[PDB]
Amino acid sequence: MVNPTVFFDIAVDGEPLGRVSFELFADKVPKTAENFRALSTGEKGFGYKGSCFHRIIPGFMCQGGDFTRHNGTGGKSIYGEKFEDENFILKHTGPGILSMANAGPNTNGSQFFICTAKTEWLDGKHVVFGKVKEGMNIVEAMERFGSRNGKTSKKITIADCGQLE
Ligand SMILES: Nc1cccnc1N
Repeated sequence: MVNPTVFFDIAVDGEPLGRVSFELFADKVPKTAENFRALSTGEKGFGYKGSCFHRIIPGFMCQGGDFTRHNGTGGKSIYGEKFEDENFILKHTGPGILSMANAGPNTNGSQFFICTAKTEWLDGKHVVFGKVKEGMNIVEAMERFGSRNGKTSKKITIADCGQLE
């Protein structure tokens, strides 16, 4: 098995910005990796394409994936509304880490976050499942549209997404 690679093509108020790719750690967290992959291709009939990064805190993280309520209160996984914390093997070691957002134990859906700082206090409570492969520069440019309270000054969208070879 080769870990899958996913891409997001990011736009800022509709204007193309660049591409972020991610390695997904299917070898360590296959069930969590597979949910992100499938949401990124849209093969179940729903997913991330056209969704927004609704909360961006510079020096912390970029959060996205709420395609049902567009604001951090929604989303769903490919396995149902919620699924369990698969494992906490991987840690939040620094910028570029891809990890699941949640609302308590065993409440993973579709929302995720990209770290822009080390976030060690999240270790053992959010499932880490991937990392930025290319385009950390693009993540840094997104990040400049965020604010201390998370609200973005321009709309940051996933204009397109899918799986790379
Ligand atoms: N439903 C939900 C809400 C907040 C964060 N993650 C989630 N999956």
